[PDB]
Amino acid sequence: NHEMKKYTLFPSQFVIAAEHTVQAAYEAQREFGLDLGSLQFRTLKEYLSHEQ
Amino acid sequence: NHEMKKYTLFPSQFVIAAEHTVQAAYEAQREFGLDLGSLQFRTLKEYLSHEQ
Amino acid sequence: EMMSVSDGVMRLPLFLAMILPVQLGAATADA
Repeated sequence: NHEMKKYTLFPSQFVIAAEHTVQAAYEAQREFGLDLGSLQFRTLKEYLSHEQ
Repeated sequence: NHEMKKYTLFPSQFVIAAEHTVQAAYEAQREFGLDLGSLQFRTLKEYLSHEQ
Repeated sequence: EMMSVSDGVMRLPLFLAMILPVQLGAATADA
């Protein structure tokens, strides 16, 4: 014969953010050719995995 | 805003059966020319719906 | 509590249908 059992699971959440101003973005674009949005986005995406 | 609720349903069962011997079947066939098997089958099938 | 009988196997719910809020209105424009 045979028999059966059961189990369960559920997830959890996380959140992160970033900030900057317009003048800073324009200045750092004019000098060094950088872009703030991409930099901050990449840093956030990487840090999330690191913390996990 | 909005809200929610929930309900549930489930079915039931039913059984029936019939019997006869070979000698009786052949006796009926010979003396009256009627078929016991079909008779019993039809009676069962029709009674089920009637009772339902 | 064995699989050989109907009670051995467990059950799983099914999402049959959902009821939505009914339409609202009236009719008083004639006055």
